[PDB]
Amino acid sequence: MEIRKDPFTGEYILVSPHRLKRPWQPEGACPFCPGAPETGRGWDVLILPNRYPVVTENPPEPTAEDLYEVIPARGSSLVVVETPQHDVDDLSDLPLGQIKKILTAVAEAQRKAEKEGNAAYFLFFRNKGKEIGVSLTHPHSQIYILPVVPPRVRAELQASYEWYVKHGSCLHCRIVEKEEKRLVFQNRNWKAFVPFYAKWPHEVHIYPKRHRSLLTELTDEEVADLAEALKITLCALKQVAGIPMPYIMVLHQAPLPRPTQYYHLHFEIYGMYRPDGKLKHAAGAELGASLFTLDTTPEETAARIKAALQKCLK
Amino acid sequence: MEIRKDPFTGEYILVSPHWQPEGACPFCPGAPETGRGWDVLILPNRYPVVTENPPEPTAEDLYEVIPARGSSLVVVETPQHDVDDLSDLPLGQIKKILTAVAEAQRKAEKEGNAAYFLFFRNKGKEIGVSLTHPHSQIYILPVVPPRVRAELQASYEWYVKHGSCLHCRIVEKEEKRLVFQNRNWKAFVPFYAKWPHEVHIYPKRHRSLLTELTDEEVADLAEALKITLCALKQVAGIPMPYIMVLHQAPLPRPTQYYHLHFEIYGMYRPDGKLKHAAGAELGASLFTLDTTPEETAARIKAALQKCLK
Ligand SMILES: [Fe+3]
Ligand SMILES: [Fe+3]
Ligand SMILES: [Zn+2]
Ligand SMILES: [Zn+2]
Ligand SMILES: [Zn+2]
Ligand SMILES: [Zn+2]
Repeated sequence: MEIRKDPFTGEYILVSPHRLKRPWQPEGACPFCPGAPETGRGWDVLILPNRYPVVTENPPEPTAEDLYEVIPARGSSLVVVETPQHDVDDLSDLPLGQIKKILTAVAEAQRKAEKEGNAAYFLFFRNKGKEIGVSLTHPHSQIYILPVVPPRVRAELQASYEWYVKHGSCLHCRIVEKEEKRLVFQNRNWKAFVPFYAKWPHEVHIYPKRHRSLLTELTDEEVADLAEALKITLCALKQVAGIPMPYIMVLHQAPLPRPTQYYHLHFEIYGMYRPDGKLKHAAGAELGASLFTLDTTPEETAARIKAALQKCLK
Repeated sequence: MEIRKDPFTGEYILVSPHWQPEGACPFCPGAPETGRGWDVLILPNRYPVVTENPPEPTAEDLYEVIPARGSSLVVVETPQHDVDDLSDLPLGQIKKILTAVAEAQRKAEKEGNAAYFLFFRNKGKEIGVSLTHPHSQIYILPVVPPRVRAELQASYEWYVKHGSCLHCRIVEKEEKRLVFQNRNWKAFVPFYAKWPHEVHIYPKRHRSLLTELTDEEVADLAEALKITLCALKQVAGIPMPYIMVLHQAPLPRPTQYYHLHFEIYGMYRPDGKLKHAAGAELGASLFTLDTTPEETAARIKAALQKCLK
């Protein structure tokens, strides 16, 4: 177990071996349902340790090799169990107040991590869909509390700082305020749009209208309007294809625990069906060279998304 | 159509808006674009992501946009439709595939426009390869792919600091993770492997561009690819889908700090289920492994012994 580093890309690899279950080994009882000694009862939201953590509190001594940088796999890997119900398809299927509690519980986990003062980064994300390898069907999300900043966020951080120095302001605010044609949804505190620089077949970024760099700075009405943002956007993506779409959601926010004027937090949602509902796989172009292609303009895709989003209201 | 640029990550997006008989293969011999009496072809892609005469790029106020100017090609690797993998083909056939790609790169080098020549191959229905007929893709590009750009910086910077090629140094020290070598090439699982079955194939001589390769090096490349890809085909029980990409320098001047290599990402975990790049990977560029690169190198190397031939 250790965090290795790629000397050409700077990307980190969370090496944490665990034995892999054989095809004759049952999947076994849902690890996220209430009523087991692990899970307890009477809860709405359960944050618990991942069964196979990629970062741990007292990690083994890192494997070393002369030319390479290795960091101890230190921190927390957690599962946010989003509801006690097993057969709900999606986060978007849950009631607004249930979404609020999930968000509030995540915010609160971040506070704990902030206070504690070690963890460099709080990474919240969600994978959805059998077709992208989500075998555990019970709605859930993930938190990694990390000793390092995620390389992708680290790159966004540098480019953000360098525009703030040059022009005096945050580029994200400037981008959010200007954008309206590619708008998918907005309310008192959040804007959700297909970015100009979209890479995935149905992409939406969700920004707060006010400049927040950290989850923990959100006002209780911000957190509430966020639940509504997430619900309706996710609902739009669940309906646009004609069949529920697999998707990846990540929270991009500043490192722990001090705020920033140049970086502005956002949720990125990569919806992984093309317009015709066949799956889009990240292949040689994407994984091999970080080159993306789109068979359809982002502007046209915001339309389809916004049009399908109309059905969701109710 | 145009190439858009992500202002936060530096990444490029190739935006390009877009009846035939069932059982028709557009890469099969006797096709409208193919003809007959051929062993290998490099064709224009039917729905190219770059082209020679691209329309005016769609400009936006806060973003950089560049014309979608380049060549998108398919490499039909064989006339036979029914061959599963590049690695089922004989050494001589793989030699003509390599040679063809090299000649097309030389052409692109001489013509003097293209910034980058990107050769890659996707394999397997599970990762979206719906045209089963053995093929490879070339993108001749007006920019340097961002992952390759990054590798260049970091190799450049190391070179300046330590006065030698980091890649040449890395290749010398590979023993434990070695999977195969021959006269001109080494194949190993890198210490920094991020996919479940990753193998990089490097030339022993320092080379930066495919077109510098000698006839003997090409022949030995043919073999290294065959045996390595044979190893990954066998390692999990059934044929494994995979991605292969050639990381080489920009066109057309050789680099002392960068050293060409092929990366192969075999996408089954040891258990034989498909790994998908997800939120950690796409959303954060963090990668996880459930098995050490060392143990995986041993598993591949053990599977590879069956392939020596
Ligand atoms: Fe972002
Ligand atoms: Fe590389
Ligand atoms: Zn359950
Ligand atoms: Zn801002
Ligand atoms: Zn064919
Ligand atoms: Zn070298």
